[PDB]
Amino acid sequence: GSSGSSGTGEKPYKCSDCGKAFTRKSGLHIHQQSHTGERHSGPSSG
Ligand SMILES: [Zn+2]
Repeated sequence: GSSGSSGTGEKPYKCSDCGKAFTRKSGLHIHQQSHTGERHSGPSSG
């Protein structure tokens, strides 16, 4: 079967956007908040 028990590292979470492995579920969540990018329909540039 496929359960893991292979990856030595301790990053149970990986950003499926860029490719960054995080050890803490949060370390990633907070990182993702940045990916969302700052945009606002209009002349607003970031
Ligand atoms: Zn990312």
